[PDB]
Amino acid sequence: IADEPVKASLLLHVLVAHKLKKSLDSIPMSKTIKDLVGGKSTVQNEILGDLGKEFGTTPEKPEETPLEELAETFQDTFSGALGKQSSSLLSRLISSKMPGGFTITVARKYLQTRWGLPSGRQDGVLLVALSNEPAARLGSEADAKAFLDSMAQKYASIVGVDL
Amino acid sequence: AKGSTLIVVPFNQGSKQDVEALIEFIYDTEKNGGLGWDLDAIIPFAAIPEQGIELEHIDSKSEFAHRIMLTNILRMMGCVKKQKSARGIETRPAQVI
Amino acid sequence: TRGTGLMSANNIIAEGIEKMGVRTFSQKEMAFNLLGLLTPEVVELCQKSPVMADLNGGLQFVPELKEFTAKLRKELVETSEVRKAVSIETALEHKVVNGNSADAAYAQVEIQPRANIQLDFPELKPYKQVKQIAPAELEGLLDLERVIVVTGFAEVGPWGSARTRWEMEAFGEFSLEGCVEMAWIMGFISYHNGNLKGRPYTGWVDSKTKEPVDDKDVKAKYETSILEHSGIRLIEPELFNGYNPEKKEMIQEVIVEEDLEPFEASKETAEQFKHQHGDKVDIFEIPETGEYSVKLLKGATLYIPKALRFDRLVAGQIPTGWNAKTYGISDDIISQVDPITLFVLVSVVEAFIASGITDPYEMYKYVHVSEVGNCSGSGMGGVSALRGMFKDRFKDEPVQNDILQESFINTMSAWVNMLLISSSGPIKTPVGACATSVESVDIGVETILSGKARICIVGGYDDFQEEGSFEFGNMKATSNTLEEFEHGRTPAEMSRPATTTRNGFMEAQGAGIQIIMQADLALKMGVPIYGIVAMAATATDKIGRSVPAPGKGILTTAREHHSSVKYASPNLNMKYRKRQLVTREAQIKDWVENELEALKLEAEEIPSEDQNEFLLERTREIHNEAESQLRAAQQQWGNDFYKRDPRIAPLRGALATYGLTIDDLGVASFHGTSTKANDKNESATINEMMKHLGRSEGNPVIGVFQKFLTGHPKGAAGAWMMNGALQILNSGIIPGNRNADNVDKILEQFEYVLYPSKTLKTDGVRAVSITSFGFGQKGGQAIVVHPDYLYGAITEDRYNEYVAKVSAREKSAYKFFHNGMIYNKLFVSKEHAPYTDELEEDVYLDPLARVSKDKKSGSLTFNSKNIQSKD
Amino acid sequence: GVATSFSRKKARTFDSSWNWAKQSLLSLYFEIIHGVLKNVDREVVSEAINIMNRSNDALIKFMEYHISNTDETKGENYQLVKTLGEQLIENCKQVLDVDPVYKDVAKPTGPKTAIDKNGNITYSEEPREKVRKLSQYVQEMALGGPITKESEDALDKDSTKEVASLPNKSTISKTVSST
Amino acid sequence: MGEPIHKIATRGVMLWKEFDETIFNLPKNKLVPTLEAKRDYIISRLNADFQKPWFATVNGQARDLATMTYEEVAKRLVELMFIRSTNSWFDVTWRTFTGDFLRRVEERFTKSKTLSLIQSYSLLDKPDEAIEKVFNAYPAAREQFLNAQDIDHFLSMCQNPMQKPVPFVPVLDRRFEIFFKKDSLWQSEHLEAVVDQDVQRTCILHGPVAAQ
Ligand SMILES: NC(=O)c1ccc[n+]([C@@H]2O[C@H](COP(=O)([O-])OP(=O)(O)OC[C@H]3O[C@@H](n4cnc5c(N)ncnc54)[C@H](OP(=O)(O)O)[C@@H]3O)[C@@H](O)[C@H]2O)c1
Ligand SMILES: *OP(=O)(O)OCC(C)(C)[C@@H](O)C(=O)NCCC(=O)NCCSC(=O)CC(C)=O
Repeated sequence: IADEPVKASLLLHVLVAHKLKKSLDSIPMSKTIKDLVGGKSTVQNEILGDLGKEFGTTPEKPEETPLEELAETFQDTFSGALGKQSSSLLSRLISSKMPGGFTITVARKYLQTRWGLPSGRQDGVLLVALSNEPAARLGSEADAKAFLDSMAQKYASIVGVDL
Repeated sequence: AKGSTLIVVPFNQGSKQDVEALIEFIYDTEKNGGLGWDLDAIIPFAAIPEQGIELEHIDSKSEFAHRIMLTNILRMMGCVKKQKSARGIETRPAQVI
Repeated sequence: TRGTGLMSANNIIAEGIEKMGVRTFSQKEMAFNLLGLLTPEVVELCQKSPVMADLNGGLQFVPELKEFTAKLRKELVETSEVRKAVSIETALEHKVVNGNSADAAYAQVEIQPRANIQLDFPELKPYKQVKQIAPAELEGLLDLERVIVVTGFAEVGPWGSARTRWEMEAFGEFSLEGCVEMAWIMGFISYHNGNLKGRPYTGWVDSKTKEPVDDKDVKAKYETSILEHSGIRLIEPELFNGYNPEKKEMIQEVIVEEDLEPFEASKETAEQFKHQHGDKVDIFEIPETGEYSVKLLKGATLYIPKALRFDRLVAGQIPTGWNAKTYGISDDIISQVDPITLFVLVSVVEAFIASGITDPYEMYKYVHVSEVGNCSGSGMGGVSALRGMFKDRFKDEPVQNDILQESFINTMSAWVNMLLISSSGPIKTPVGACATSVESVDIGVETILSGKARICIVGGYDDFQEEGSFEFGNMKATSNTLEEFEHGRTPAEMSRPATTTRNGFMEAQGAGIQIIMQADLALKMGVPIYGIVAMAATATDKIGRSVPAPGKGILTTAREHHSSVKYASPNLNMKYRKRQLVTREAQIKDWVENELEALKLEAEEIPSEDQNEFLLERTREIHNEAESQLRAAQQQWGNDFYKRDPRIAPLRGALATYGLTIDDLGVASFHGTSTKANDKNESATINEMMKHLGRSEGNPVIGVFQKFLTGHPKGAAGAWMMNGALQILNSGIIPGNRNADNVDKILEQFEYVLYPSKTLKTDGVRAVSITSFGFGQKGGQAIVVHPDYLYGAITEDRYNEYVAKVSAREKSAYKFFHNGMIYNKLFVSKEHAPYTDELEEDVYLDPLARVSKDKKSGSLTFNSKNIQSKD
Repeated sequence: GVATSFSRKKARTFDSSWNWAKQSLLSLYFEIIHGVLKNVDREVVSEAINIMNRSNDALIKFMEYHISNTDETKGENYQLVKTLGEQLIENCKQVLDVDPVYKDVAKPTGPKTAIDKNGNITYSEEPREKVRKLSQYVQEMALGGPITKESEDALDKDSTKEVASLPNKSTISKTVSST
Repeated sequence: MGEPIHKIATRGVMLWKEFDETIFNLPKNKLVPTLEAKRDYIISRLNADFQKPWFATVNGQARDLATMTYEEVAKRLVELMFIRSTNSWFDVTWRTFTGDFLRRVEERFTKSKTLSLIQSYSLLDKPDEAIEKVFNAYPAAREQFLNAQDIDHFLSMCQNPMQKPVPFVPVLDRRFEIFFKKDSLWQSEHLEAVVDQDVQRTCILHGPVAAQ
């Protein structure tokens, strides 16, 4: 289908959501990082460090700037490649949750064959997979493909695509 | 300064195997691919910041930091003692700050 | 202890805690106190019984420390948030009451820098400043037809051009101009001028998304992608015709055991299978279609592809996105030629621009077409075309029919002539492997001194391809990349000359080109002068059975006889030589007087109608022979005083020419491949040269190992080194070897060599040595002297005329450069020669034919009235 | 987190002080001539200490050549590098056979947290007022403070003179322990 | 639009007629070649005769924008658009043009983010002091020709529809008829804004029979 690089607005969302251990819809864009953390500067500084690692540069006041205004500030200098933080988080998701034999490349294959999603939109589905991390490792291959299906539908809903 | 030397080595103080291997390497002969040294001081200042972790929140990162900052300092001093004792070095104690 | 990992979060309250008379330490103070425990007294105390050192500063005596901490942090956050909220409210009250017209006279306008890329022509001092540095006697003493100058230079290599590479080499980061030039080179930005989403835009735009890009926003948006895709890096298969060193395709010959299932193939292809295999194949016509059934039988040879993992994964590749189209080369040229030819054409037009020559035919206003040489060469030439004709042709692939002619080393120089220069000058193509470029300069010099040419393009070029990469690994010349990974090294730090751990060279690709000419012609034309090529020499080594082994031949350039050195020879002393020249200038004058008298006596016997002709001819002949005799004396006492003298080294005399001592050779641009044999042998050669010529103890030459950044490009290596030497001469900045982690202990024995790891901004460099040590015993050296030494040999008026012509040409060059950059037309192929095919013979055979501006087409060409004319 | 990081092959040795001494000197020389370092900077005294700690016969001859060929008539800066150079040559001859010494001469710093009118919190390391040497810091530490109780130099005026004083082991009349 | 007009046969109108017969009556595929071949003649005529002189003219010498410095351009924009007699900018949109240009000069020649020295264009009501002030901060721009990106910007500013057309020809291209013939009528009432204050440049509408 049409290949799109992941938007900074989705990457930023997923990184915050995963760090706070909350769903993407539970995190509203309107609110600032400092509001969301809830007076815990440690977690604030952990998010800032992860965004600084991922996007390279940060704005001057990232604490008081709302998430939609950070996502727009990053998009000006954001390419579309995942980076050093997203890549490591996905590797830790896949290793820790997929059954012994299922690697990242098998997920990328399954998304290219079953759904036909190219590498740019695979990266997006994998980020939606990260945001809704399951509790315990998926026992079999069939419920692991059923999870990747549920994340493709979620990715397609949020971005606005038909599968 | 003159006569100084700086050896930089990758090292995880958290790993027991890195601790044992680093001390073997410092004490091993130059022939066997080590340094052929015998330490006069150890300054084990590794540490990770644990921040906003109360008693109820003590979990993996704390149990790991405690391994770095205590358990593997004791294991390092152990290793240095076992290397000095194997070579009969009874007159050159290594100062641990 | 303030500002550590563990305590940086508490810095804001540290001033508060000190108000309880607690002492908080800086990391320096706390280290000082801890180093006090390692003193012999405390060590002796520790050996008796354990020591407990309180370095608290009274922190233990703070009662309820967390309560005091929590208070101080709350009070500081509160004060912050109050003053921010009150300030915002007071600014909204002042804005409503007085309106939005009050903070429009208070608001100011912000100017963001646009990238203004400069051609960095040499800075010309006033005639009073340049007259001080040269000796007073140098004026009139040199023959300037026999002084070689570099008027222009350029490169195409892993860091882009010579402008970008120099920025990375010297500073280690790009400026705004650097970034924009790399962004343009790598095709990340194009220039747009016209309607863009209705709104009219004139500037840079992203090249894929056509979105506007401000010059300030380039670094933020592209620096990371420009650095990740430049310099020494993992081999990118897209750049090398799908070549992946992880999966390197070979073919195993197997004997077929069981008859393969017939396949359908054309009648021609089936007869070709039958000729090859003989009775081990059965070809049968299919009557239905007329195709043939080809069945391989038991025992037929077959070839099955297998892949090998190769261990050389890293190379100095030209930045990803580089495209000759970006520079203006057309698709018909790109299709036809081998990509090494494209690096050359770009380097040649970019070197003419640095010379301030936008139209090569301009040169034919000042010299005959037979006086513009191409003395430049390669190590292995068009290896893409060789791969075409040895391997791709074998596999019955589609290859062009003229692929042979693209492989020749001498073919790149031909395309420069056939597309840009259209000269009939000399064409001497050296093949020196890693020394090629220095052998090029030496030939280009000897060509210009012999008078066969007055301008040479010189330099070198080489490509990287699969086959070379492999065979350099089989010889173990190149670094094993898997071993470097085992040792922690990233790609950037794999090329590390003069280092303990150096273990083979990084292969690179690219071209470097200099335009050299006589100084007398450069001053006439008003081109910029970057340096004087004082000396250039090649040398073989000796008997031996190792072709790759470097040796000490080039030491011969410092060959000097020290049996009888009690009393200083007059010949080295410039006053003596100037006195003998003035003595001979007086005799040449008396010879012109005596020839004019003898012409007056001979003109009387000629009738009074033919007298005018005869006196014109014979006066011109006298003027010639007077200039010939003056220049021969200038040469004999200014340029060539030391050729016959066994007591003056070629290297000492080159410097002495311009009144420099051996101590005034400040920098040595070492070959410095990062091999064990090369870097020791080179240090040892330079050290022994300098020791023999009596270089003052405590004055080492400052080594410069440019190949830490670029990698070794073979052919091009010395061309790059020269370009760097010229950039050092004109800037005074000596780049350091940022990969020299630890200089090899063996190299301490060489007192006359210093190996810096960081950039020194000196107060000036007077001369630079360049050394190269090719495979096959090609040693080579060139000395290059700061161009301000030349300006002491000319008068104030001639200097000032020069300075005015160069200023004018630097402005036209800036114009041409920026217009070409944005409209992708720096390179403009010539359609036609400067002469029609009817004048071709007439121009070749008249040595005073010059081009002039054709009034209709506005383009320099030969006019039949300026050919075998009287004027 | 217990993943192995250590390998013997990854050890990087740094032992080439003989090269860096000469580079340190040449850097200082040119930084003075260009005016990046001034006669009132503690960076000149720090570089002097670090050069003296790498003194050998090769480094002395290197200084003798560069300093003795410096024209003291090209500028104030060239006169300053000539004067400082001749003093650093004397110091480097005196401490040729002496063991090298840890000797910090950096300005001691205290914490300073400021809130501006707009409410932005900025932490800096501001120089202390009483303590400007380490000798003065050792005195401050010896006296202690109220919470603990039970019941002449040329720094920042003439870097050349402070350099001249470097090799001379000051005799401590009475120790800080008596106070 | 090719509609006939009765104008007094001044030198500028007789040049307008010459160009209507030999340049503007040509098809578009043969217009640009003829403008490149006649260039030198055309510019000599515009400078001597017409009310819109060739912009790129530095003290009598016929240059091109490519071969003018940024000082040269600025001092020509003041010479053509600012009226010494009334000591004011003939149109405000001309002062904006000249300010926009002087800000571009700063953008091109500055090394870092700085404050514009032209804060409000209201400062250009002393144009010689504003110019000196800009070309003293950035004296490199006194000696460099126009960057080709600044030529394209300058010509893009010359075609702005929301300003009084520039009182000069900045280039010979496909748009030379529009440069030459646009806004040709105000000049006869405002000779203080014409080159030599010479009526003979201008276009004055008048009837042949009513002229009696
Ligand atoms: N029948 C007759 O005898 C007769 C005689 C004389 C004139 N006319 C007519 O009068 C009309 C205009 O006269 P013209 O000969 O001068 O033709 P013109 O050159 O096409 O018109 C003048 C143009 O200048 C622009 N302009 C001038 N000052 C401006 C400012 N301060 N701000 C914005 N734009 C400005 C306008 O552009 P924009 O419109 O794009 O803003 C306008 O279209 C024509 O249609 C013509 O036919 C007729
Ligand atoms: O989010 P924040 O408000 O910027 O951080 C608040 C604090 C400081 C409370 C947070 O980082 C935290 O919980 N830190 C841990 C407490 C602490 O600071 N411990 C210090 C460990 S180091 C140490 O104690 C050195 C010493 C004096 O021996």
